[PDB]
Amino acid sequence: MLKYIIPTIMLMPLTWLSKNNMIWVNSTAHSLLISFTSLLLMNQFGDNSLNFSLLFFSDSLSTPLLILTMWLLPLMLMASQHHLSKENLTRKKLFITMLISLQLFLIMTFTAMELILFYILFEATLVPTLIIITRWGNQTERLNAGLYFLFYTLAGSLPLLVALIYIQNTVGSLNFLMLQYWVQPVHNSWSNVFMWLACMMAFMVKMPLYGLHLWLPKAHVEAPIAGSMVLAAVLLKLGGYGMLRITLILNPMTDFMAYPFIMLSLWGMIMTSSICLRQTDLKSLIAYSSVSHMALVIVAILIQTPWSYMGATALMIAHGLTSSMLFCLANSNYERIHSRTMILARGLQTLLPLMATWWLLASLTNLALPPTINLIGELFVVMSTFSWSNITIILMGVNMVITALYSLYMLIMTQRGKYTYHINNISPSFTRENALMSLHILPLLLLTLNPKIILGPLY
Amino acid sequence: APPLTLEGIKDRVLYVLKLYDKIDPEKLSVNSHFMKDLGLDSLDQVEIIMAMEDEFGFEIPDIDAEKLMCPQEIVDYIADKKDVYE
Amino acid sequence: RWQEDPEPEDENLYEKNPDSHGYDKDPAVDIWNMRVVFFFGFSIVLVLGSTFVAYLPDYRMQEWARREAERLVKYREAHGLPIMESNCFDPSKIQLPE
Amino acid sequence: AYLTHQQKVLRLYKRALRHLESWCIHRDKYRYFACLLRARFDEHKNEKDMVKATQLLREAEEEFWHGQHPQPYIFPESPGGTSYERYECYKVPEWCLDDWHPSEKAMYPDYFAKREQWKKLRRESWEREVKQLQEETPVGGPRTEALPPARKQGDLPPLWWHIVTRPRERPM
Amino acid sequence: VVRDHWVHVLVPMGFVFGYYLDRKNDEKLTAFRNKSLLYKRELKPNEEVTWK
Amino acid sequence: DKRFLKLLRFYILLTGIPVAIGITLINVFIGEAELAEIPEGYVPEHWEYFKHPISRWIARTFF
Amino acid sequence: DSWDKDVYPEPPRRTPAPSPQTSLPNPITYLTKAFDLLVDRPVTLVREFIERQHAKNKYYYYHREFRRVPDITECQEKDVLCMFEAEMQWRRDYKVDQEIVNIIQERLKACQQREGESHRQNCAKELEQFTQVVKAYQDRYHDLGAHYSARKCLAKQKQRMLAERKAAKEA
Ligand SMILES: CCCCCCCCCCCCO[C@@H]1O[C@H](CO)[C@@H](O[C@H]2O[C@H](CO)[C@@H](O)[C@H](O)[C@H]2O)[C@H](O)[C@H]1O
Ligand SMILES: CCCCCCCCCCCCO[C@@H]1O[C@H](CO)[C@@H](O[C@H]2O[C@H](CO)[C@@H](O)[C@H](O)[C@H]2O)[C@H](O)[C@H]1O
Ligand SMILES: CCCCCCCCCCCCO[C@@H]1O[C@H](CO)[C@@H](O[C@H]2O[C@H](CO)[C@@H](O)[C@H](O)[C@H]2O)[C@H](O)[C@H]1O
Repeated sequence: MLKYIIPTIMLMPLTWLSKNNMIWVNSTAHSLLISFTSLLLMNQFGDNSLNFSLLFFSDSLSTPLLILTMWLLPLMLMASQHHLSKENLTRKKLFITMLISLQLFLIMTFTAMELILFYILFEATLVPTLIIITRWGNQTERLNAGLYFLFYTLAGSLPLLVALIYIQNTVGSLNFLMLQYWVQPVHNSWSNVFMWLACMMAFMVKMPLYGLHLWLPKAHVEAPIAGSMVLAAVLLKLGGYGMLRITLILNPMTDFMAYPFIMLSLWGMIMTSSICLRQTDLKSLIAYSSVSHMALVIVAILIQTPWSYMGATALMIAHGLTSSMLFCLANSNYERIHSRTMILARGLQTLLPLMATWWLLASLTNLALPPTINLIGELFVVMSTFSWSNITIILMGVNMVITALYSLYMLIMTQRGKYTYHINNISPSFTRENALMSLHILPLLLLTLNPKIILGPLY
Repeated sequence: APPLTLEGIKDRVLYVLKLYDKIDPEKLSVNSHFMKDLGLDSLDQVEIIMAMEDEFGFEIPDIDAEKLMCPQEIVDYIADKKDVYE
Repeated sequence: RWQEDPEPEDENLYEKNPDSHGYDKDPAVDIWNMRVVFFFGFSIVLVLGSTFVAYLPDYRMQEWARREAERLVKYREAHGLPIMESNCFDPSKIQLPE
Repeated sequence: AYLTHQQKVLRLYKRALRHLESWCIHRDKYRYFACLLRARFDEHKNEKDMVKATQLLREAEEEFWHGQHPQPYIFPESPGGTSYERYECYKVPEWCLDDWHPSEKAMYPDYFAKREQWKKLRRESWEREVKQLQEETPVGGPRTEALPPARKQGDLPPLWWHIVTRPRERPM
Repeated sequence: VVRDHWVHVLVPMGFVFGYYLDRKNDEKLTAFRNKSLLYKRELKPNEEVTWK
Repeated sequence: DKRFLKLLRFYILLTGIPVAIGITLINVFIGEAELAEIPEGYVPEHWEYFKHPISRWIARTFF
Repeated sequence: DSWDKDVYPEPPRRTPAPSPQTSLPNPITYLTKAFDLLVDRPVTLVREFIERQHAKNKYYYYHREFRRVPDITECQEKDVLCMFEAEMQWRRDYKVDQEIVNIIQERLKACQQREGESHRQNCAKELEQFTQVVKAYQDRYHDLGAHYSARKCLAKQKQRMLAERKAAKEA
């Protein structure tokens, strides 16, 4: 992985040694070049994962997440450089450094072969993320949002640290390849019930699981746009990726420990979808949309079927691009009217016709219009949960209906109707804003032509 | 639809009033007040507005309608709503 | 209260630069920023990356598995053997308990 | 209700005729029944007792509710009509033209030359319009939404821009 | 080398350097080169190692 | 809006057309490999197990 | 031809010879002649040109041969080096068996379309073959879960072998 780790680090010298007026051009261009080379990770085999060294390996699960992560860095740079224009030069370079360091921790997190190396990097992403939210957020509440984000995560992570170290003691290793062959079954006992909880609660909080999700709408509403992009696109998927790996050693206890969390997700997804119908804040609506989508991922990981794992892998990638696009779309409105109130600026399709096309495409992927990968992921999950229990189609069906209602409600309220009279600073969409939107939707729609590369190890 | 003109609107407003049996077509003029000059009441004025709505195919709200008290006022109201400027 | 700077007005990048791409206030930097995003983003990553992905060699050996299965079905049907046996492992190599 | 008694009766008369028209459809039949309906209003036209007159209004409204057409006729461009707000998607505020690219403005040199005079006329008049509203408004703010006319020559009626320059009812 | 374009070699060199280091790691993991049951064979007349 | 879509098309086609032409010339004049039996005593290189020349090039050059 | 007729069998074709009972000209006959003249001939020549260039650059690719290694039954407990090879072999066979079921499914679906309204009786062999192979595939691989392995497959077989033994004991 050094062909990706090292050039990612070299982005830091590049940013700091760039001319004062070229920090965005240089960092954006060279982070796109790194994104290009990440496609070499798709040298995947039918039987064996791609194991580079004792430290790093890349299978079909981590490969698409790595490519999503490295694609997101250039997009985040494009999305931030407007609202950071008045920033002090050094504080602009420190902002970019926080994003580069986040990418560094992320690509190492997704390829760590040892679970305790995964834990440290998994935890290391907190610091740059927290600093972005609290230093470069705009509102007073960004400070409270930082604390909720920090302490929700740590409340779960610290038990996970104890469980992993206990697992290394008893099994002798935490290398994920070794665990595949040395895994022993988990037999019922209160001791194992809490080993199971410690291994899964840290990841449940990151997804987040319904009930434990309150940190997420706070963080999104306060984060800067680049922070919201990485939060929704990648950092949520650290929970999913971690769960997909650790469940290997939790069998067969996962048979009955899953029930309380499937119930929370199946019911929680209807509850958070319905919350979206009455949200007044556009960013908060998108945040609650992520909770509903990630509920499906939690259910799919817990029912442990080949179809559900394929569906979860596609959902994580599809959600990553769609939710990131939606936050970017809402941000472009915010940079004009400087409010997140959804009902404030209406009828924008009249004033920004092409940006209204992006709003349409983003909404269609969010409601999972076939054959988007949003629909492929969501459909595969629904097929597998139906076999788990037929009655789940009722809850899946209702969520699909409510998901369409709030997706098109967001489209209709902001883009259609009459424009707000007194709002007269809706300038024409910039090239930067249109290119940012297209760099989200075009790769998302292109992946429909070749969806096998985002279906994960069980394809 | 053929465009309207100020002269065209006036002609049809007067035309309708000349077919109302309670007005004297010779004594009618664009500036005739429906009560002070033509000696109609308000029940009659509601009917006149009702007939103007039927003539031009659009509704005048009662708040606006009760103020149109001579044919010229109706001609002005219609022209403003239809963006007639000549 | 205190001695504080008032909230500055909103700068419309189009006022000074009607051809602004929204990247930079400097028109020359603004053009270069647009060029690298479009060339490296669309012309390279999206166009070449899409072409690279389309021609990936037998991603996860799905084609070989189909060719191999054809070989096995041809052989087994000719020799009268079952297309597929219920037992994955040879039962002679297994020692059941009891 | 801020409507006087006279306004309520006149409003009820109009509304009753329109719902009567929906029932009758045919113009000759409507004319026959509109005259009988008018005769009923003329019957109590001179009722000088407000208490009885108000009582007559209550029963009249009660009768209208029972007899109203469930699907009355609506003028197409009237609220609730089949063409209400049909053209709002084409009405674009005039301030959108300040953002046009110069190459777009060069296509209409004469239109944008005139537009500048209006914008010039708007800046020059604004201060006097705010002043006129300051001098005519009693302490404690206005009590009605009525606005004054201009009192001098060269003055424009205060708050005129968004009435004068509003989009055409059939813009595109 | 220019005064405007020397910072543009950092990331490309980092990739080349990382690529080089990645291949050196494979030199430490040759304990089973040509020894696995699945792929063990005889060397060709000129070959010295099945992979490097 | 028009300017962005013209720029978007130009930069897609800037490489798209040469790639589409380059692919056509590859398919026509180089063509695909033919399936064959592994000759006795012959050990094919890892990239000789793929048909399309571009797939063969990708496996040889990067993988 | 292009594929193997044994793996993908097609019953021999039987086409009734035209028996026109009408004086009218048949529209399909002339459109067919136009299609051959206007479409088939130019398309055929363009292909023959391309087939000439390929013949001047003939090169080959091969189907990989995988030697057989000891399966998971022969591996010592927690011996990763032997487990790894048996595990990888089992994974390769799992993919191949998936494509075997796809081939048998493809035969079944081709028969259903080919036979038309008679498919119910004329695709009994294909249905029977499909039913048997799906039973074998289900026994090998069904209910193993997302984290399937050669070990879980073996444990499932042993459990099945035990049940068959006990019923046989009841006989
Ligand atoms: C979000 C929170 C989710 C909470 C989910 C709760 C799951 C509850 C699981 C209860 C079953 C625990 O597992 C159970 O534990 C006891 C440990 O004493 C084991 O039993 C053991 O202790 C009991 C004492 O109670 C003895 O009678 C028994 O002889 C001994 O073997 C059982 O063999 C095991 O079946
Ligand atoms: C394989 C790796 C490839 C890496 C590719 C990286 C692409 C980066 C593209 C940026 C190119 C910009 O190159 C640019 O050239 C001119 C002339 O030297 C420099 O100097 C220029 O500065 C300003 C721009 O603000 C100009 O108005 C002025 O005419 C000129 O002096 C710029 O400072 C430099 O930024
Ligand atoms: C325009 C889109 C570009 C996408 C990026 C792909 C760039 C590479 C495209 C061409 C790759 C080279 O294409 C190459 O053609 C030759 C044909 O001789 C093949 O080579 C084959 O034939 C040659 C004879 O010429 C012999 O050495 C031998 O039989 C065999 O190696 C290669 O297997 C193939 O890789």
